[PDB]
Formats: sequence, C-alpha cells, structure tokens
Amino acid sequence: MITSAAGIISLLDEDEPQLKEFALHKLNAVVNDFWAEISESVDKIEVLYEDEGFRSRQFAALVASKVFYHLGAFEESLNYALGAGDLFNVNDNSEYVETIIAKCIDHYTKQCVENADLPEGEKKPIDQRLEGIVNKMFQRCLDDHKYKQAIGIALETRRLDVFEKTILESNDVPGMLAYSLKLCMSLMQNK
Amino acid sequence: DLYSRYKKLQQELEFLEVQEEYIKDEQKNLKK
Amino acid sequence: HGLKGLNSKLLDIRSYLEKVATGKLPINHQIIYQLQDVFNLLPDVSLQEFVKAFYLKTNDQMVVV
Amino acid sequence: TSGAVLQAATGMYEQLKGEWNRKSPNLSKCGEELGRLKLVLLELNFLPTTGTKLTKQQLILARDILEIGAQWSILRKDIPSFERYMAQLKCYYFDYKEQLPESAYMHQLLGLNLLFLLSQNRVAEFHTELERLPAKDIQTNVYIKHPVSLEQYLMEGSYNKVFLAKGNIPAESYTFFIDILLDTIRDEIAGCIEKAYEKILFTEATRILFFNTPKKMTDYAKKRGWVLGPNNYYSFASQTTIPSTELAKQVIEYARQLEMIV
Repeated sequence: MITSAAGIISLLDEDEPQLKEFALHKLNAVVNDFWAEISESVDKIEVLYEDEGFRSRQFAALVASKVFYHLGAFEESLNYALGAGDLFNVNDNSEYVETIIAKCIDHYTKQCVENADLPEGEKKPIDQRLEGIVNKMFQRCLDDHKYKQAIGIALETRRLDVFEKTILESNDVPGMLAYSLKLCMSLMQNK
Repeated sequence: DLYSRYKKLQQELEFLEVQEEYIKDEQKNLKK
Repeated sequence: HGLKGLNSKLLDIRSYLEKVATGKLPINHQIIYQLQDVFNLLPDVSLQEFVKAFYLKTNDQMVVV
Repeated sequence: TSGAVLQAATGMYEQLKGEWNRKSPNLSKCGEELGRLKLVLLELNFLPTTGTKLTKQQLILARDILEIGAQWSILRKDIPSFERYMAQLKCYYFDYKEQLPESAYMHQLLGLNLLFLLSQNRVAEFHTELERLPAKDIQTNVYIKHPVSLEQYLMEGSYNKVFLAKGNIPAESYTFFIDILLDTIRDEIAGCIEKAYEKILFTEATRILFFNTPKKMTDYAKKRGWVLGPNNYYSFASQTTIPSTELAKQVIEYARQLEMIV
C-alpha cells in the first residue's frame, strides 16, 4: 500500500495550513502501520499541536496520543489524548480508545487516592479535563446500566458525589444500599 | 459483583505475596 | 562490624585532637609522633603499579568465582 | 466538481509546463504556480493512499507536478523542498507500480537523489533505496549507474579518481549536488587527517585536502584548526582510579544472589 509516510510527514513541514490539516487527516488514517516513522518525526507534530494558533489543536493531540500509544509511552500519549479535547470519541469502543480510557481511569484513581490522604496540600491539578473523561465514562456506564460498576469506581476514586448519584439513580435503591454496605464493611481498608 | 471479585482478587494476591515472604523467612529459620 | 569499630576509634581520636587544639589539655609530643607516624604510614593507591597488580589479582579471583 | 477541479489542474499544469521548461523562466512566478497547483492537488486525489483504483489523472498531475517541484527545488537550492517533493515522488513511483506506467523522467531524478544522499553522507538510507531499486536498473541505466560508481569510488577511497570523474555527469541536473559531495569529501578527509596522519604539515595538508589557496585553508582553520602544532602540523590525533565502589556493589550482589532462599 502506501509503504512509506515519508512524503506525508515531509509535506506537513510546509506552512500551508490547509495542507497541514489534510496531512494530519491522512496520517490519522494510516497511523496504525507507520507509527514508527511517525514516531521518528513526532517533533514537528508536537510543534503543530503546541502552537495553538493553528486550528487543529485537538486533532494534533489525538494523533500524537495514538502515535505514543503505538510506541508504548502511555503517559505522554495519555496527556496528548487529554489535550485532544472532546475530539476523542468514547463510544467507538475501539482498542485504542478502550486502552486510553483504562490508563485514564487508573491514573486518575492514583491521583484520587494521593489527594485522598493529602489533607489539602498537593491537590494535584487533576486536569479538570481528566475529571471530564472520568465523568463521561461514568455517564456511559450509567447508560449501559452498570450501577454496580459505577458505584465501585466511584468508591475507588473516592468520588462520594458520583457514588451517591449513581446509587440514588440506580435501579433498586435498597439492594444497591445493601451491596454498598457489604463492600464498605468487608473490602474497604482506609479507616 | 465484578468489582467484589476484583477486590477479592486484590486481597488474595496480596496475601499470597505475604505467604511467599512467610515461607522464605521460615525456610531460613528452619535451616538454622 | 570492623568498619564500625574503626569509625568509632577514629571518632575518639578526632575528639581528643579537638580537645588539644582547643587547648583543653597539654600537647603530648609522643602522641603526636604516633599520629604523624600513622599518617606517614598511610598508603598510596593510585600508584599505577599497585593498581595493575590489583586488577590482575582481582581478575584471578573473579575467574575462580 | 470532480471534472471542474480536474480541468483546472490540467490547464494550470499545461501553462506551467509550457512556460518554465521549454524556455527557462524559472521564476518566483513559476514557484507560485507550483504552490497553486499544490493547493489544487490538496483537494485532488492526493497521495492516493490506495483503496482508490481510479486510474485518475492523478498519475499525470501528481507525477508531473512533483517532478517539476523537485527540479524547482534544485534550481532554488532549497533542500527541504527537494527532499519533500522527492519523498512524494518515491511514494508515487514505488507504491503503485502495476497501476501506473513507467515514468520516463523517474530514473534521472532518482539517480540525482542518489547523488543527494551521497553528498549528505546518509549512506545507510542510500543503500536502502538502492536495494529497493530493481536489480537490473542498478547497472543498465546511466542515470542510476553514475552515482553508484561514484559511491563505490568514495567507499574505496580513490578520491583523486572521484575528483577526476566530475565531468562524467549523465544529466546536467546533477549540479550543485556534486558540490555538496565535494565539500562532504573535504569533511571526510578532514576526519581522516584528524584521527590519523599524525602531525601533517600545511603543505602536505593543502596538496592532499584539495582546498583552495593556503589563505583559504587558513580560513578553513575555522574548522577547529586543530592546533597547527609548532609548524602548522595541525596538531595530531589527540591521544587507574580503582572502581572500588562499583566493584564492591557487584560482589555484594553476587553474595546476595548466592544467599537468598530462592
């Protein structure tokens, strides 16, 4: 097939925006195979993303996140997925979206526990946008009616607010309350 | 349900690690 | 344990030297003599012969191991 | 609007082709015409990306505009433009081999890229594109052959023969890339004399390093000038501590491994 992204990546160098956006689109189309060459030429895509004057911030961040996913970074990839704004799709249920959501969930839970103990200091930025992705997953799970799972993720994140909202707007408040009571009595450790 | 079993798995994996260190220490003491 | 003992002993000798330097006790030319004998007896490691021999015999030790 | 854009591009390229090459305008007007046709290609089939099977005029338009943009990059000595346009040229030539006919003006430009790579000294990628070439074309063609023979000479070391072989240029397009190759040769001999040929004097240096006048080599002393020794010998090829702590770590680790119950 294309057999090389050299042409497209070299073309992206040119200032012509229209060209730049179309090259970004085609790179997103063919990322799955040429992630290695794209990796080699990330630098320029980083410039394209960071210079917010260019009106493809979300697309640049998304493609960078996908590339770093293919590489295996999974951290700067995560930040780029976060910077993709809302351009990222969540209901596509692709492998890439699913795994990045998993990374978001675990990372966010980590900062949640961290702050959980921290009385007020540190109060990590919790990139409100990361909060946004976790909330979006919350509503998607609510739509799928996984009240158990919403409740438990809320517990892990310490998000008593989301936990209470899901339990209240659950399918059976008494059974949900009994399940939550059991989990609190047995599994919960932090006093 | 799913998370009940997930956290049970957490508990038992941790406890199994504790078993590993138990047996290593006890093996040393038994050699002595 | 031997390292700890050596460290404690040199802590002691340093403390005494500090007392003398402050003048809390009289200079004992004999104890001095002994101390500068010790220092004079300290070896040289970067001698470029000692080091070659050291590497050679360490090589033999590692070979057997 | 497919036909509309097609005919627009065709007319634009016809005007360009007619003007820039037949005569030699070779003007910023030609460059802007290239930019216009590039913006056209943008919406056009573009790098086909496969999955199209149109046999669209994409062939004509893209191949010709890319080749012309490459030669334009050459004329302007703009290496970034040259490399990008030749990257698209590869993506076109080597991707859709069967769906496309031979590009009569392909081997010439590709051999010129051979010269480009040799001049930049990017020998690894040079050999990669060699091997990607068909085997017979390595020798049958003259455009392809000449850079290859020059590269063999350079690898051998017969730099005198390399310089002698300046004239034998299959196409005048091989211009100024020869000069990049020359100064790359100069840098190569510079490293040569640096790490070998201990304490070479000025006269030997000048005769061997085919620089310009001795004043120009005094200028070339800008190239870190070595030290010029006492007699402009350009200096020369410039040329314990018991690793106790690390070796202690190593042996402690040996004991640790020997010792755990595991």
